[PDB]
Amino acid sequence: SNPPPPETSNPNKPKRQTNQLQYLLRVVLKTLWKHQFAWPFQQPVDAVKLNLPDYYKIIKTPMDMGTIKKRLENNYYWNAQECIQDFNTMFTNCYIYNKPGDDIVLMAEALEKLFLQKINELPTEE
Ligand SMILES: CN1C[C@@H](c2ccc(S(=O)(=O)N3CCCCC3)cc2)CC1=O
Repeated sequence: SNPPPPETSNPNKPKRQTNQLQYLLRVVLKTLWKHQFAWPFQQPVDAVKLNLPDYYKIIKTPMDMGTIKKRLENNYYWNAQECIQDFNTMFTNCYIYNKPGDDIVLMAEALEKLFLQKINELPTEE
């Protein structure tokens, strides 16, 4: 079976609004979400529907952009680095589970190159 998705809200986790987190939602996530390669990454890997029975035997820290989007919308993150770490987990999982040269890996690599450009332009904390 699929595991439960990663937590996207938590009543005990403190909250704040920052210009860097707003940039991650309004610029970084927005750009990646609408990219033509985004769709396999817009929700948790459904190993049942995709017929990937070993996926969660190999990947123990799943992550996807649907989860990241909810975390940003729900004010789950305290700082930008927590969000950046989640994007990197998503990319790394893809590179670990799949083989170099697979189309899904090429898609992830393209999304990551775009992501790193946008993070290079992260605004300073106000
Ligand atoms: C992040 N993920 C998602 C999982 C997934 C696998 C295959 C398909 S696919 O067969 O639809 N297709 C493959 C070729 C490139 C476009 C998508 C979708 C999702 C695997 C993975 O590491």
